[PDB]
Order: sequence, then C-alpha cells, then structure tokens
Amino acid sequence: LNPMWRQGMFVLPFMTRLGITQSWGGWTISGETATNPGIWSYEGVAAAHII
Amino acid sequence: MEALVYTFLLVGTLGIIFFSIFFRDPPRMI
Amino acid sequence: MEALVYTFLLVGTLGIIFFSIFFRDPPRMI
Amino acid sequence: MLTLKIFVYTVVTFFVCLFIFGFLSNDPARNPGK
Amino acid sequence: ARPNPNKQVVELNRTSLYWGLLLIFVLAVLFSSYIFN
Amino acid sequence: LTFDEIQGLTYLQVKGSGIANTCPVLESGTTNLKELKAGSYKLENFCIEPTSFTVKEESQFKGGETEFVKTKLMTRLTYTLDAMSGSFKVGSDGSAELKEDDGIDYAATTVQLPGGERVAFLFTIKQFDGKGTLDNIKGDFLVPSYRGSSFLDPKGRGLKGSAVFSVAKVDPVTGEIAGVFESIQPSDTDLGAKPPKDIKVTGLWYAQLK
Amino acid sequence: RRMPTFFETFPVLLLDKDGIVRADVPFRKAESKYSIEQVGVSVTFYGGELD
Amino acid sequence: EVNIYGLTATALFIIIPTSFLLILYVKTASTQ
Amino acid sequence: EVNIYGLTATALFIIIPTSFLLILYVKTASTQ
Amino acid sequence: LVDERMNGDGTGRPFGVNDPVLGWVLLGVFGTMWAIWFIGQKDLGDFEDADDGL
Amino acid sequence: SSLWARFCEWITSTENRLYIGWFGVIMIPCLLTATSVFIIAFIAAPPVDIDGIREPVSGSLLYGNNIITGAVIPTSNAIGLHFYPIWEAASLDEWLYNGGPYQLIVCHFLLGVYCYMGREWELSFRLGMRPWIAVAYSAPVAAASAVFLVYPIGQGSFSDGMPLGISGTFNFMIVFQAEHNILMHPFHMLGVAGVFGGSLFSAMHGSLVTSSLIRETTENESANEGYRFGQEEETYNIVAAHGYFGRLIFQYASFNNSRSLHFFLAAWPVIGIWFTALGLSTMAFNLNGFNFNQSVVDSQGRVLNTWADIINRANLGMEVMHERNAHNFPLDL
Ligand code: CLA
Ligand SMILES: CCCCCCCCCCCCCCCC(=O)OC[C@H](CO[C@@H]1O[C@H](CS(=O)(=O)O)[C@@H](O)[C@H](O)[C@H]1O)OC(=O)CCCCCCCCCCCCCCC
Ligand SMILES: CCCCCCCCCCCCCCCC(=O)OC[C@H](CO[C@@H]1O[C@H](CS(=O)(=O)O)[C@@H](O)[C@H](O)[C@H]1O)OC(=O)CCCCCCCCCCCCCCC
Ligand SMILES: CCCCCCCCCCCCCCCC(=O)OC[C@H](CO[C@@H]1O[C@H](CS(=O)(=O)O)[C@@H](O)[C@H](O)[C@H]1O)OC(=O)CCCCCCCCCCCCCCC
Ligand SMILES: CCCCCCCCCCCCCCCC(=O)OC[C@H](COP(=O)(O)OC[C@@H](O)CO)OC(=O)CCCCCCCCCCCCCCC
Ligand SMILES: CCCCCCCCCCCCCCCC(=O)OC[C@H](COP(=O)(O)OC[C@@H](O)CO)OC(=O)CCCCCCCCCCCCCCC
Ligand SMILES: CCCCCCCCCCCCCCCC(=O)OC[C@H](COP(=O)(O)OC[C@@H](O)CO)OC(=O)CCCCCCCCCCCCCCC
Ligand SMILES: [Cl-]
Ligand SMILES: [Fe+2]
Repeated sequence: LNPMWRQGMFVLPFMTRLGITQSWGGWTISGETATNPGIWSYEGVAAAHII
Repeated sequence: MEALVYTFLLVGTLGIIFFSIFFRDPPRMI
Repeated sequence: MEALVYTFLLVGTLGIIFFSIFFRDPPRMI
Repeated sequence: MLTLKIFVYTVVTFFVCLFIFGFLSNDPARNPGK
Repeated sequence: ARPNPNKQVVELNRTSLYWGLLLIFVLAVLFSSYIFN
Repeated sequence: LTFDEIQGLTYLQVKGSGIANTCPVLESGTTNLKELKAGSYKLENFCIEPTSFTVKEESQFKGGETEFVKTKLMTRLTYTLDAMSGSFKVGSDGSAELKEDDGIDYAATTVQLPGGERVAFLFTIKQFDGKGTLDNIKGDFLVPSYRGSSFLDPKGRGLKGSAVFSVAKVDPVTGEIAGVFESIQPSDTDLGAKPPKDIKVTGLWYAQLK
Repeated sequence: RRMPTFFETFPVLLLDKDGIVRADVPFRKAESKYSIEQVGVSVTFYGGELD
Repeated sequence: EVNIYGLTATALFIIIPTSFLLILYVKTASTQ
Repeated sequence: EVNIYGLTATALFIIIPTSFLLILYVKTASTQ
Repeated sequence: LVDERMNGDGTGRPFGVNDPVLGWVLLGVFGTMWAIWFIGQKDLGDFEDADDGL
Repeated sequence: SSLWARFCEWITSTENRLYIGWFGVIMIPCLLTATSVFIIAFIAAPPVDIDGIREPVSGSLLYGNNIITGAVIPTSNAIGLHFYPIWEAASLDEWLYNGGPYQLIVCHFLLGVYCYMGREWELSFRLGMRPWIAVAYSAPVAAASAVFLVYPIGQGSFSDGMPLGISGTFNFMIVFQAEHNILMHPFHMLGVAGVFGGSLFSAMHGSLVTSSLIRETTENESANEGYRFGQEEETYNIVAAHGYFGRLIFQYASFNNSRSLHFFLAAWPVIGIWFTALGLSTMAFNLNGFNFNQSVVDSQGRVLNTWADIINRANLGMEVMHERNAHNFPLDL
C-alpha cells in the first residue's frame, strides 16, 4: 500500500529498474528479506559514486 | 513571518531603483 | 536534516584544509 | 574472513619488508654530506 | 609555454550590476508567493 | 568429542578455541527404547546446546501471517547452559519424569532482526518438569525476570514459555541420553514500555543418568 | 523546602516546623523509611482554582 | 504550515547571485 | 524539534562572511 | 555450534598463523622483497673498508 | 638504472612536495586507514555495549547525537585486553556491537604517530639540519600513548581508555578524578605549570619581538610587508627588546642570548608535558595521588574539615555514581 512512487522516491526506481534490489539493512523491495547483500547494495552504489 | 519577507523584497527592489537613478556612472562624452 | 548540515560543515572544513595545503601561493625568494 | 586475513597479512608484511630493506639499502650516505 | 598564454579578465560594469540585482529581486518578488504557497 | 575426550584435555588446551561451549558428542546408541530400566535417577551433567535463534517478526510484508526469521548472534559464545541437575525418574515403558532444580539455568543474549533492530532476551530453563514418554516430553518452565528489580533505569527511576524435548540416542550401559530440543519464549520488555516478541530456539542436548 | 538557585534538580524533602526532615521522595526505593507511602502525608488546598 | 524549506530557498536565491555579481563588479571597478 | 530559524542562521553565517572575503580576495588578486 | 568463526583468541600460536596457507604468505612476500633488494644490490656501495662513520 | 635503485631515489627524493621517507611507508597508509575508519564510525556507527552489561551506547551522528556528543565508543570490558580484529568476529553486525573501530583506530593511530616522529627525524637529516625536532615531538606522543595504551593496560580493560569524542573526553576526565584524584598529584601540577608557562612565554616572546620591528613600510599598508622573504637582516632589535625586559623586571634574570631564550622556550613546556605523561602512567598502575583525609585533628580526637575534606565529598559523589549498573562488590572500581 506504500510503494516507492507514493513517497516521491526518484533515483531508487532506477537502481531497482536495473536490478539493485537489496540494501545493507536486509530488507528488499518486494517485501521479504535476502541474506547476502554483496558489495552492490544501494548504499554501496552511492558510496561508489562518491568515490 | 512571510509578510516581513514580502516587505523586505519590495523595499529592496525600491532601494535598487533609488541607487540606479542617483548613483549611476555619469554618461561621459568623447 | 541537521545531520546533513553537520556532515556538510565537516566536509567543508576538510576541503578548505585540502585547498590550503595544495593551492597556496608559492613562498618565493628575493 | 580468511580471504580478508591473507590480504591484511600481505599488505602488512609488504610494507614492513619495504621498510627493513629500505633501511638496509645505504641510508646514511643519502644526505647532503661533506 | 608553462605560464598560460590565455589568462583573460572578466569585466562587469555598474549598469550590468543594477540590471542583475533588479532581475534577481524581481524574480524573487514574483516567485516568492508561489514558493511560500 | 565425547565426555571423556573432553575431560582428558587440560584447561590450557580448552581455553581459547570454543570447545567449552559444546555438549559432548554421543556415540552410536540409536533406538534402544527397550533398553531402559526404571529408577529414581539423577543427571550428572545435563547440558543443552542451542543451534538456531529465530524471532517472530510481527511486522507484515505479505499478509496477516508471520513466520520465524533466522538471525545472528551478537555477544559471543555465550550459550549452552551447563551442570543442570534435579531428580529424573525413568518409568515402566519409557515415561521420563525430569525435574530441574539447580545449575546455571539462564543466559542473557541479544539478537538482531534484518532491518537493524536489536532484541535482548533470556534463555532460561529454570525449574522445568518434563513428564512425557520419549517423543514430546512436555511441560513448562519459568521466565523469571529479564533484569532485577534493583535495576537503575538511565535517569535513576524504578512468565512461562513452551519447551519440547526429544530422545534420539541411548547409551545402554552408562545412561548417556542425547536428543533434540525446541523452545518458544518471550523477549525482554522494559516493563511494558515495549511489547514482547516470540522467540524460537532449536538445538541438541545431553545427559548422564545416575 | 524551597529550591535554591544553583540546583537544577533539587530532591524533594519535607521539613517540620523546626527544620528536622520528617519525609522525603526517595531516589532509591529499596529500604525507604520516610517515604510518603509509609508515612501517610495528605495534602489540603486553600484558595485558588482547586479550593 | 509555511515552507521552512522555502524561506531558506528564498534567502539563498537572494544572496548567492547577489554576491556573484558583487564580486565581478568590484573586480571590474578596482582597475578603473 | 529542530529549529525553524536555526538552519537559516547557519546558512547566513556561512554565506555572508564567505562572500565578504571572496570579494576582497578577487579584488586583490585582480591587480597582481 | 550456532555460527562459524576462526576462534583465534587466546590460542598462543606463532605470528597468529592458523593455516599453512596463511603461513606461506610471510615467506612469499619476504623472499621476493629480499630478492628484489639483492638484485638492487648491484647499484649500491660495496667495499672492503670504506666505512660510513667516525 | 635498476628498479630498486630508482624506487629508493624516488622515495628519498626531496622534490616531491609532501615528503615520504622510509618511515612514511608506515606513517601514510596506517593513518589513512585510521582516518577512513574514523570518519565512517563518527557518522554511522550502531550503538555499542561499552559496559558489557548488555546496555548499548549511542555514539554516532545518525542516532541522535550532534558534533559535541558524537564519539567512537571504546571496547567492552568483557572483551578485555584481548586483541579483537575484524576476522576474529562473526559478522560486521557483531564486530561493531563489541567495540570494534576503537580497537582498530587506536592501534593504527599509535603506530602512525611513532612513524611520524621518525619522519620528523628523517627529513631533518635529509636536508642537513640538526635532528632534535623529534625529541620535542616525543611529548604529545607520550601524552597520547598514556591515555590510549598505557592506562588500559594498567586497568586491564580497553573500556577505561579515552573515548574518541568531545563529550566522551570529559566523561573520561571526571571519572579519572573520581578514581585516582589527579589534581592532588605533583606531576599533574608540574604539567599545569608547563601549559600555563608555555602560554605565558609564547605571549611574552611574541610581544617583545613584535614590539621591536624595524620600520620598512608606511603606516597605510600592512606592517607585515616589512619582511622580504629570505633576507639576512635582523628585523627585530633584540638589544632594545632585552633592554626593555631588563628595565621591566630584572637584569640578572636576563636571558640575553637569543639561543638561550630559544632553549628555554623549547624546554619549558616539553618537560612540563613529560611529567604528566609519567603521572598518567603511574596512576595507571594504581599508584594513587595524594590523600589528606582527616588530617586536621583537634586536641580531643574529633575530626575537623578542610578543602581536602570537601574534595573527598565531591569524589565520593562522583564515585558512587560512575558505572551505575555494574559495581556490586564494595571496591576495586
Ligand atoms: C585549569 C585547569 C586545568 C589545566 C590547565 C589542565 C591541564 C592539563 N591536563 Mg587536566 N584536569 C583538570 C584541570 C586542568 N588540567 C581537572 C579539573 C581534571 C579532573 C576532571 C583534569 C583531568 C585530567 C586528565 C584525566 C588528564 C589531564 C591532562 C592534562 C594535560 C593535557 C595537555 C596534554 O598533555 O595534551 C598533550 C597533547 C595531546 C594529548 C595530543 C597528542 C597529539 C596527537 C599525538 C596528534 C594529534 C592528531 C590529530 C588528530 C591531528 C590533527 C589533524 C587535523 C589538523 C587535520 C594538561 C597538562 C592529561 C594528561 O595528563 O596529559 C598528559 C590527562 O590525561 N587532565
Ligand atoms: C539586500 C540588498 C537590498 C537592497 C539594498 C540597496 C541596494 C544595494 C545594491 C548596491 C548599491 C549600489 C552599489 C554600486 C554603486 C556604488 O558603489 O556607488 C558608487 C558611488 C559613486 O561612484 C563613484 O564615486 C566616487 C565619488 S563618491 O564616492 O560618490 O563620493 C568617484 O570616485 C567616482 O567617480 C564614482 O564613479 O560612490 C560610492 O562608492 C558609494 C558606495 C555606496 C554603495 C554601498 C551600498 C550598500 C549599502 C546600502 C544598504 C542600505 C541599507 C539601508 C539604508 C537605510
Ligand atoms: C561551502 C564551501 C565548502 C568548501 C569548498 C572548498 C573550499 C573553497 C574555498 C576557496 C577555494 C580556494 C580558492 C582560492 C585558491 C585558488 O583560486 O586557486 C588558485 C590556483 C593557483 O593560483 C594561480 O594559478 C595560476 C596557474 S593555475 O590556474 O593554477 O593553472 C597562476 O597563474 C598563478 O601563478 C597562481 O597563483 O589556480 C586557480 O585559479 C584555480 C581556482 C580554483 C578555485 C575555485 C574553487 C571553488 C570550487 C571548489 C568547490 C568544490 C566542490 C566539490 C568538488 C567535488
Ligand atoms: C579504494 C581506497 C580509496 C582510497 C583513496 C585514497 C585517497 C587519499 C589519497 C591522497 C590524495 C591527496 C594526495 C595526492 C596528491 C599528491 O600526491 O601530492 C602531489 C605530489 C607531487 O608529486 C609528483 O608526482 C609525480 C607523479 S604525477 O605525474 O604528478 O602524478 C611524480 O612524477 C613526481 O616525481 C612528484 O614530484 O606528490 C608528493 O609530493 C608525494 C606523493 C605522496 C604524498 C601523498 C600522500 C600524503 C597524504 C597525507 C596522508 C595523511 C592524511 C591523513 C588523513 C587526513
Ligand atoms: C567485448 C568486451 C566489452 C566490454 C564492455 C565493458 C564496458 C565497460 C563496463 C564497465 C562497468 C562494468 C559494469 C559493472 C560490472 C560489475 O558490477 O561486476 C560485479 C563483480 C563484482 O561484484 P560482485 O562479485 O560482488 O557481484 C555482486 C553479487 O555477487 C553479490 O550479490 O565483478 C566481477 O566479479 C567481474 C566483473 C567483470 C567486469 C569486466 C570489466 C572490466 C574489464 C573490461 C575490459 C574491457 C576491454 C575491452 C577492450 C576491447
Ligand atoms: C548553482 C550555483 C551557481 C548559481 C549561480 C547564481 C545564479 C546566476 C544568475 C545570473 C544572473 C544574470 C543576470 C545579469 C543581467 C546583466 O547583468 O546583464 C548584463 C548584460 C550586459 O551585456 P553587455 O553586452 O553590455 O557587456 C558589457 C557589460 O555590461 C557586461 O559585462 O546584459 C545581457 O547581455 C543580457 C542579460 C540579461 C539583461 C537583460 C534582461 C533584462 C531583465 C530585466 C528585469 C527587470 C525588469 C522586470 C520587469 C518586471
Ligand atoms: C619461530 C622462528 C622465527 C625465526 C624468524 C627468522 C627471521 C629471519 C630474519 C632474516 C634477516 C636477514 C637479514 C638480511 C640478510 C642480508 O644482509 O642479505 C645480504 C646477504 C648477502 O650480502 P652480500 O651482498 O654481501 O652477498 C655477497 C655478494 O653479493 C657480494 O657482492 O644475503 C644473505 O646472507 C641472506 C641470509 C639469509 C636470509 C634468509 C634467506 C632469504 C631467502 C629465503 C626466502 C625463500 C624464498 C622462497 C620463495 C617463495
Ligand atoms: Cl563490584
Ligand atoms: Fe623565540
């Protein structure tokens, strides 16, 4: 009932568009949790752009 | 609160009008 | 909100440190 | 974690060996001298 | 040539000063009511 | 290791490896259910391992049904209640009547949730009475108090769960009994300021009849 | 006892007519002897809104 | 509700190009 | 609750003396 | 156990080494650095008694 | 020619701007490691059980702490003096709970500042100066190592080290006064004399030299354009400054030699800081400060009170409140 586009979210539905579907908090987009976040989570993509 | 912002903007526009009229560079000759 | 202000101030202080170290005037001779 | 541990030992021992074989490599003659 | 042979100087006279300041305040006076809403 | 394989070691060899946080592994003793004589026995070293700590996440992401979620331990190797004892009858057909009185019966551990939220909870088998026949040895225990009544809140002011045993392997000679263990208990609450959470704990256990 | 100027959180005491403390609000609740629950001090109003 | 973001946006849109024009004017009128 | 006025005071105390120093530095380094 | 960890605290092992895989890296860095230094020995000062001191 | 010779020539060159040297290969990456962990952990560190009593402590900016209250929490007491790196932990959500980045940053930062002192030797030797800058830099190195290394060794836990933050520094200092009474200790008073005398001597020398600048400029422009860089003319009349000082106080407390004056400036605050650096190391091993409890006694045998007998009440008030949830047995802090 509270998707991404109700919140005014802008650059996260491009990472989710090209497949970045997991964060370091453990939560995902569809609702369940995934175990391994890997190097490439949302915060990792952001920090890589800062670098 | 915002009324002071409105009044400050109008008075600042009038002040720039004043300085533009009186403190311009003199248009000088040849 | 204020955490971004804190982080911006710390990063700006570090940036002025960086430009002060590397982009100084050269201390020149006689 | 072992993949990290090999890498940490590699970097540490590389820098320490660079240190030791730097100071064995003719240090007190790279001065302005006499 | 190690010093730059294209170091050039910006120039902005008093007429352009008054035009720019008047433009910025008129833009502010116009958009401020819609920004504050 | 087994029990004598553990006690053959000295303290200087157990110290620093994690062998101390284990039940001794029991040998081949499966399905000896007729090899069980009666008596009002006691247990020598009744140790119980956990092996998974799952928390009922009450937050919804699918519907009005919530499962148990595998998580991470947080403190360090701070589990496996030890040296428990009491009074432990074996009956006629395999009816165990197991009563726990003494020993280190409690251990306080913290556990996250995926989402970055810490939950502290006790692991207590204080004063348990399991009277059952070798498949669902049921009964309840106490969750005494998450913290003492003399606890200072940070500004200077100021139950029963479910537990199911099982029996897998039986030493016929010495009475060493292994098996699997499950339990569900509530978490810590700070006296009603935070609603509790259900926590399932699964593991093994060990005993030595006497 | 009235609060002095320096004290931000002055603790609650109850003086007699002379200056001897007869009750308190205890910071520690274990072995309290002069608590209002043990003594039984009532309050009466005079004047004001809740007269 | 008033835009507390909006008052900061107003003050920034005032001060930043004003200072930008003042730098160039003082640099210009310094020489002549 | 965060201040209504605090971020405005912070941004003003940043930007005003910064621009004041930049004007003088650009006027100085223009000549030399 | 519940989880997996090296359990290297309180052991008392030389250089904190657990695997021989972990042990070979010390020599594998030390010997190559020594070999590079021993090659670089060509362009240094080697001498009979030309000593650098008072 | 050879690779090693060219690499050594580059690393002992004096023309690259920030000098490196041979201590620099440990000074640079280790302090960059410590900085790169500290900036992350000052911003986004989860709460840390400092006490081992299952009470996490917030220290980072994201969890409701500003710049003053933000701090890197030290390691828990159950962790003790055990070396606890990342790879011995279970997860990075378990290493951060039990005081990880303090253990990493301190052990990095100490090696960093020792190799920085070695670098301050090395560049002086490479230029051809006299080598005693590192001797003066040995004082704040000792002052850092006493609170980060020596005192947690003495107390047996890395908990009682100084927390890496502004509001944590004072919670170190006040509890240190509670348990060890640092003010009633003669080394600490020597260090107070060191820092106050250092401020006095800096202000005094900077007054008496600026008060004698030989005029080279006018009175409209800056008074700092009178010194062209790299000259050979003494820009301050040190004869007139010494005459003014001798008229001001004493002629036998002269210090007419400029070099004797500079030795005195180099040796007052350094020897001032060395005695506090020893004082922390002595109080680390429970060699407590002074104690004047119940000294002034009347002719009967009753107890009178002094300022020491008020500081005893203040230290009792601190001691019965520090570490409020841990202590049960009546002593040993
Ligand atoms: C008038 C009051 C007064 C004064 C003047 C002092 C003075 C002093 N106290 Mg103190 N104190 C007082 C009252 C006072 N105290 C009271 C009332 C208490 C009781 C609460 C204490 C409790 C107390 C404690 C508990 C301690 C002191 C210490 C000290 C000394 C600290 C100076 C020092 O050594 O730093 C020297 C410099 C450093 C520590 C910094 C080292 C520099 C590092 C190595 C490099 C910095 C790296 C940095 C990040 C790089 C920056 C990079 C950036 C620019 C980009 C100094 C003599 C300390 C001490 O003994 O000193 C040794 C100490 O531990 N005091
Ligand atoms: C948020 C802002 C809100 C609006 C505020 C008002 C608008 C400010 C915009 C800038 C004002 C104009 C600046 C450029 C023109 C100027 O420099 O004059 C140039 C003149 C004549 O030019 C020169 O003057 C020289 C002679 S003399 O100086 O005039 O005597 C002479 O040498 C030369 O020939 C001649 O060219 O001389 C000056 O140098 C005087 C400078 C005065 C400018 C400072 C104004 C800022 C303060 C005003 C704020 C008012 C506050 C409220 C008051 C109650
Ligand atoms: C909210 C702020 C937060 C902090 C932001 C960072 C601090 C900004 C403070 C000002 C920076 C320093 C300005 C003064 C020094 C300077 O002018 O350099 C002087 C140098 C060398 O001097 C000269 O240079 C000439 C050669 S050359 O230009 O260098 O090639 C030469 O002719 C001459 O001899 C020599 O003297 O050359 C320049 O002219 C370059 C100017 C660049 C300054 C612009 C900086 C503003 C943008 C930075 C913002 C970063 C944003 C984030 C980036 C990811
Ligand atoms: C994945 C992890 C990411 C980590 C990211 C790490 C970011 C930090 C990197 C540092 C970047 C800033 C320095 C780079 C500029 C520099 O090299 O100077 C420019 C000069 C020019 O050198 C000249 O450089 C020439 C090479 S070049 O052509 O100019 O490139 C050379 O030919 C010539 O001989 C020489 O004179 O370099 C030198 O003088 C020495 C080079 C090494 C010195 C830089 C490291 C020192 C930094 C201090 C570290 C402590 C700080 C603690 C934290 C606050
Ligand atoms: C025909 C060749 C055409 C190549 C076109 C490449 C265009 C540039 C792409 C760069 C961005 C890569 C995209 C992210 C890629 C990425 O995210 O990888 C991700 C991965 C590292 O991340 P992880 O392993 O943790 O994966 C995440 C998951 O495992 C965790 O859930 O990298 C690899 O393991 C191998 C990658 C190889 C990438 C090769 C590129 C580098 C070599 C290229 C040299 C080409 C030279 C050609 C000369 C003719
Ligand atoms: C993102 C972070 C960076 C942000 C940067 C800050 C923002 C920068 C904003 C730049 C503002 C530029 C404006 C300068 C404006 C300025 O100074 O003009 C100056 C310029 C004069 O050019 P010249 O040919 O005369 O060159 C000689 C000198 O005068 C210029 O150096 O005029 C123009 O060329 C056109 C520009 C618009 C001018 C005519 C528009 C008239 C609008 C009048 C509005 C008032 C009446 C309203 C009626 C209701
Ligand atoms: C638990 C036990 C712990 C033991 C710790 C042992 C620490 C060892 C410290 C050694 C210090 C050596 C000091 C420098 C020694 C030195 O000054 O080098 C120089 C020296 C030769 O010097 P020269 O240049 O004068 O040689 C003569 C001619 O070259 C003259 O032109 O070489 C040696 O003697 C090496 C001695 C054995 C060094 C160890 C063997 C190195 C190779 C082993 C690596 C195997 C590679 C395997 C590849 C995977
Ligand atoms: Cl205790
Ligand atoms: Fe001086």
